[PDB]
Amino acid sequence: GSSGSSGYTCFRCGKPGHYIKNCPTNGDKNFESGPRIKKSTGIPRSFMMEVKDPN
Ligand SMILES: [Zn+2]
Repeated sequence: GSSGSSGYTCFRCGKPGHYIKNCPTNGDKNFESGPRIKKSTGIPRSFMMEVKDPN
């Protein structure tokens, strides 16, 4: 879980607006997973990298 961009997000399905306790998927057998089917393209860190070098 990340802390900053957004206060918090449903740790159940991974969708904002509601909490794991108020998550809809709860009352469902077949639901989607995470944000999308795609997890990553092929990079370690694109933005997560905040490292800076003056030289
Ligand atoms: Zn949810």
